Amino acid sequence: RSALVTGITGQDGAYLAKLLLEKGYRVHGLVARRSSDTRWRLRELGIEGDIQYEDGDMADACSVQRAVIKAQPQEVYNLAAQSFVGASWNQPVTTGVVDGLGVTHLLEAIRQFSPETRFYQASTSEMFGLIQAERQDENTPFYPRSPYGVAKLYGHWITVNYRESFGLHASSGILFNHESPLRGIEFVTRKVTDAVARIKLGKQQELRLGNVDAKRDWGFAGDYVEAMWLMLQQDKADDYVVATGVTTTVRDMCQIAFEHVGLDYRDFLKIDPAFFRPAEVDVLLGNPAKAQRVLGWKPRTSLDELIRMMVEADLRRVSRE
Ligand SMILES: NC(=O)C1=CN([C@@H]2O[C@H](COP(=O)(O)OP(=O)(O)OC[C@@H]3O[C@@H](n4cnc5c(N)ncnc54)[C@H](OP(=O)(O)O)[C@@H]3O)[C@@H](O)[C@H]2O)C=CC1
Ligand SMILES: Nc1nc2c(ncn2[C@@H]2O[C@H](COP(=O)(O)OP(=O)(O)O)[C@@H](O)[C@H]2O)c(=O)[nH]1
Repeated sequence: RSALVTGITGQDGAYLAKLLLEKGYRVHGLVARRSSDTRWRLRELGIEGDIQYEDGDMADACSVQRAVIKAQPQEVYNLAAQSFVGASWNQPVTTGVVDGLGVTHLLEAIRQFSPETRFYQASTSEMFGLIQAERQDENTPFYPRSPYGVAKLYGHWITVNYRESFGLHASSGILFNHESPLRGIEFVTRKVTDAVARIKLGKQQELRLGNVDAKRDWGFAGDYVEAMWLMLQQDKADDYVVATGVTTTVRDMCQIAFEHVGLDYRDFLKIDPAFFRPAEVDVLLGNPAKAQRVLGWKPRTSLDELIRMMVEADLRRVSRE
């Protein structure tokens, strides 16, 4: 029972790897070459030594092919990506190559070497961007609002196309924002909790955010990776929206974070235009009805609980510096 997880050093890769290991999977994690060790998330989950690392890059089709061949995975989870919207306008090509073509690279590796391996594409609610429905489900028309959303949209559709064109068991998980103590510092939730922690510990004096009016459906990565796995356990591949069904403004989330340490965010929050987006996704609100009905998946961790554990995690990290 082998699984190839790209983006294994990322937030989801860590939680998914952990989940896969508990299920007896030999977990192969595709790791891009970095100048320094980037496996802290895997160590945080205590599974860094339980993964068979595959040296490769999503932009290098050959290395992706090689990793698939070496892993002989029954399941492939494509979590590798330039996953930050905030960087997609600066590097729209790498975003498209990695998040879009990278999917094709994996699908091709699968199609040409082991068409039976099940594939999971890490699609995103960002694809709904300018939401065409108050609550977005699998049938809500997509409307990407960033090179990231567009690249992912490509990733989503190419996955669907390979499923439909070759009968590949390829599924696109349209996951809405999910955070955790492993959430990248680039994302608003981790940025906030990290700031709250440093502010609380007197190592920081302010928190600079952009659009605090943006509404996000935030879930726990730990819960979401379960949906990914469940998706690949289905006999027939399909796409599913995975979300909490609850959307919150960055402001309130920010308030939740500071309040958790007895602070008033208003005392440190500073709106900085440098963090505004060229084309904003004002609100995301997912409808995971299909996932609950078919996968039996449902979110367990609420935003409050999520922010709490993140703040706690960052308080521990900051206090250890
Ligand atoms: N988290 C969310 O809220 C949402 C995320 N997603 C998507 O699901 C996936 C997992 O998200 P999450 O864990 O937060 O993402 P992260 O950004 O935390 O981690 C995934 C990344 O993939 C690796 N990666 C990036 N570029 C390449 C490359 N060219 N070749 C190989 N590996 C690469 C990164 O390594 P390195 O760090 O060294 O670059 C890192 O592991 C991503 O595809 C993301 O876009 C979908 C919906 C929502
Ligand atoms: N990353 C980030 N987002 C911010 C910031 N200030 C406000 N936001 C907004 O909060 C939302 C969530 O951003 P992010 O966590 O990056 O996830 P996204 O949903 O993938 O864009 C968006 O609408 C951002 O524009 C900030 O400093 N950083």
